[PDB]
Amino acid sequence: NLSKLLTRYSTLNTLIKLSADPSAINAARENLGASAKNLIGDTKNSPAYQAVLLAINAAVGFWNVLGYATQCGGNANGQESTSSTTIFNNEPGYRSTSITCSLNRYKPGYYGPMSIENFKKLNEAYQILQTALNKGLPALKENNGTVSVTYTYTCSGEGNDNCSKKATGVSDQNGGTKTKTQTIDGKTVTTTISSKVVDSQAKGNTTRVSYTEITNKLDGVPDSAQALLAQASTLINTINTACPYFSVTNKSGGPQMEPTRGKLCGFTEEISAIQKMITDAQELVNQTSVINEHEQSTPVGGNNGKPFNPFTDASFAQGMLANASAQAKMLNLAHQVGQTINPDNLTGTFKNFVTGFLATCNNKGSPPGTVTTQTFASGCAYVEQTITNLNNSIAHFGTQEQQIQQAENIADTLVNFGS
Amino acid sequence: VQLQESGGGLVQPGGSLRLSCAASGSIFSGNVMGWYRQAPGKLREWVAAITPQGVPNYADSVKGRFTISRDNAKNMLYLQMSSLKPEDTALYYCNRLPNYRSWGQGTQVTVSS
Ligand SMILES: CC(=O)N[C@H]1[C@H](O[C@H]2[C@@H](O)[C@@H](CO)O[C@@H](O[C@H]3[C@H](O)[C@@H](O)[C@H](O)O[C@@H]3CO)[C@@H]2O)O[C@H](CO)[C@@H](O[C@@H]2O[C@@H](C)[C@@H](O)[C@@H](O)[C@@H]2O)[C@@H]1O[C@@H]1O[C@H](CO)[C@H](O)[C@H](O)[C@H]1O[C@@H]1O[C@@H](C)[C@@H](O)[C@@H](O)[C@@H]1O
Repeated sequence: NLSKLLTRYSTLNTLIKLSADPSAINAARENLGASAKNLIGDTKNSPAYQAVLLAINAAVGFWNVLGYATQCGGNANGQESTSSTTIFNNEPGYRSTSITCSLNRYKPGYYGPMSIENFKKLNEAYQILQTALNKGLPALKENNGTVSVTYTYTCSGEGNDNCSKKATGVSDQNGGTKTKTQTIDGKTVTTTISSKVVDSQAKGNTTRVSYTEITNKLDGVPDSAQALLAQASTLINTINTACPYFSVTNKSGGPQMEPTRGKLCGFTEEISAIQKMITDAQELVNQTSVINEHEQSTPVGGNNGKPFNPFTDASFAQGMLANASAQAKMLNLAHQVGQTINPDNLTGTFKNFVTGFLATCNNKGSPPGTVTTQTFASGCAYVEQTITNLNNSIAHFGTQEQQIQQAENIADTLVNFGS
Repeated sequence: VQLQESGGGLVQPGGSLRLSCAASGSIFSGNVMGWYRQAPGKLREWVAAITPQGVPNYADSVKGRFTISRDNAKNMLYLQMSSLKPEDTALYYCNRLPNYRSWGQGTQVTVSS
């Protein structure tokens, strides 16, 4: 019986009153429009935005911590090299803004050097992520933003084919160029590759040897969140699949890295966590289309100027419920990203990794995406600050969370009544 | 996965009250925590929140009168209420933000002359 229910469960009586009232429903749909704009149109005050940013920064941070310690080498087909040095610019190396892949004879692979093929894949994603982070990420609703990315590497050494026509696509190795396009998203990204040779004796060549320099210029690169998450995924999965050998230089006093030698996929907790965050932010960003597809801004009421009938006049309810559920799902995943990495709830070696390295910077606050000679062995990706801002944004989403729960309950009541 | 509010009672307008919430570690540790209330004939309303680092914020209806705080050593959450009004009469509840989907029993506060 129903009266006997609406004693003990008193707020349910209120919910039914609200569901029969077209002005309460319209009020709830208005709220939903406003909470959507906070989630997908804002940056600082959007828990969703902060959680995406956090997931990207953790991937970039992971590499800023460990990249300098990571063997790479060989030639272009993942083959061992007898004498190849391949240097990638704007990368967080030991006391340097480059990373050098100069490990010879050893075959590239698991618990060995990272091949240059994988390194190029890694590097490109890193250069993009750092360029976007530097410009600042757009709010979630924007996906026609693009960014322009430029990066260089060099090849020296007898027999080193990592900058050859075959590796590169470039007509002629001295002075030549090549332009290719592809489609990240349903977007056209234009890539311009150019190659220059600098002889050993050439004037102004400090390094006493001769080398090929490759410049890649990418235009129209998507900076949307779906697109940047796909980059961080590539970054973290390249590392985890190639699983290369690393060994760290340990500082006196300092914070202490264990293990000191090993393989990079051996940080299983750290990599699982980051993969999880990326996955959870990808699902979070997916809720954006659900929200857009179910706009809540047309007012509702009884047709033929006759009282509203929640049993027949409520076919909008399915849509309202999908929208509210999406907004709620976004907020829960945002929170969940935060909890995956937050050191308050971490333990043992993983906690040290995060508090002593990943949530740290040794640059000397320099803006996001900058690589200096002191970036190595620290995250330099604003991880502590991003955690704090996520929590702040969630604290300031108190009211909206309650309004979303209410709209969802109203719609869910109406979906029930129509059956 | 437990939330136990306490401290409520019947008071007079102008009065004050200190609400308490023992929360389990799961819920509490490293999470934003907050207070909610649910008044006669209305749905549950957000009231205050506080980050792990102790930064508090408030609904406009209680700003300047209620103070939220947290004790990280003991997973406790407090709400000091001042200058109570009849309009503050409600069941008060703590939870994390975003909400854990099972609520505690809540603690009744009645402000009345
Ligand atoms: C291995 C290499 O890089 N060879 C170069 C060669 O460099 C040597 C010369 O500059 C000589 C001086 O005459 O110096 C050598 O280093 C000296 C140094 O000067 C001394 O001071 C030091 O003490 O001792 C060392 C020697 O031990 C340099 O290694 O220069 C030529 C001319 O610039 C260059 O060839 C030109 O560029 C290439 C791409 C091609 O278009 C040629 O036609 C040009 O002549 C040599 O590069 C190789 O050229 C080969 C010629 O058959 C092949 O084409 C080969 O693929 C090239 O190697 C590639 O390109 C290089 C620039 C570099 O990136 C290599 O890593 C890469 O494998």
